[PDB]
Amino acid sequence: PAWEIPRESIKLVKKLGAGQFGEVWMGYYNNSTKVAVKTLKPGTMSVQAFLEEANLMKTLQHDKLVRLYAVVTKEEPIYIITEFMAKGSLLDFLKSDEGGKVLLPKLIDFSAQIAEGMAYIERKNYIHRDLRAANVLVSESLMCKIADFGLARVIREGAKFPIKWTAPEAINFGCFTIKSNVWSFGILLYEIVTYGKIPYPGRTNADVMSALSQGYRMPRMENCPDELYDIMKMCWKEKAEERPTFDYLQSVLDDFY
Ligand SMILES: Nc1ncnc2c1ncn2[C@@H]1O[C@H](COP(=O)(O)OP(=O)(O)NP(=O)(O)O)[C@@H](O)[C@H]1O
Repeated sequence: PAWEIPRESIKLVKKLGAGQFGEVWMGYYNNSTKVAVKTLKPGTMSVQAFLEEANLMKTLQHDKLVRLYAVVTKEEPIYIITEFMAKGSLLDFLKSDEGGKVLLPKLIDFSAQIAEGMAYIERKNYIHRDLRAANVLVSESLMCKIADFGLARVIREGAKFPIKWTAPEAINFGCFTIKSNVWSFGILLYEIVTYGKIPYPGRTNADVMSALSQGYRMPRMENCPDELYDIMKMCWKEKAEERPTFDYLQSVLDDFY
């Protein structure tokens, strides 16, 4: 398309992450613009499967969603070039010394920002399926954007749904809808309020999907206001239909203060 750029017009500077499917690098699109470069380790994923994430992003363009800038697909090492987010994932940020110092007001902000990005995704008739703090990125101005549309569909090779973030009807019946993303959002609120703690501490994945089939919900966590817990408990309603829309969450969270 007009998304292709020559390999020469990007310089990779610092390595950010590893993984089985390739690497992520900080870089520059012809010197001028700071970018993130996702690298495919040839042989691992299919090239078509690796680019499905990019193909998806071509359609998904909103401020609270990491934007795609371009791709390099003509030559063996395939690149996905996206907007650089200075503070990394929300998970890592929340756990850093700096993030440990961010008070509850700005946590509700982060949370409301993601609800905004998700409200676009549901308005666009899409599902994300992989919504969690590790898949949300933070800019220098402390803006949150949704990332990682590897599992996002218009309503898989590699690819593992996040069991501990996935709605019970999605696990047990394979029923992924925007309402299952609302479930995931509730867990993402848990991650925010606890500064990046793992869901269901000390519970294996199997324990969790068994516990959920018995109506387990995480009890009110320390340093979480009734009102914020009621938002979580709203996302964790058994019947998917009875869970609120993202447009509602963005409203209720935004006026939280
Ligand atoms: N746009 C970006 N700006 C800055 N850092 C990023 C960006 N995208 C990814 N990273 C970092 O690179 C790492 C991997 O990113 P991610 O998009 O999760 O790749 P992945 O292979 O899909 N998932 P994982 O294997 O769990 O890291 C994370 O630790 C992020 O901190």
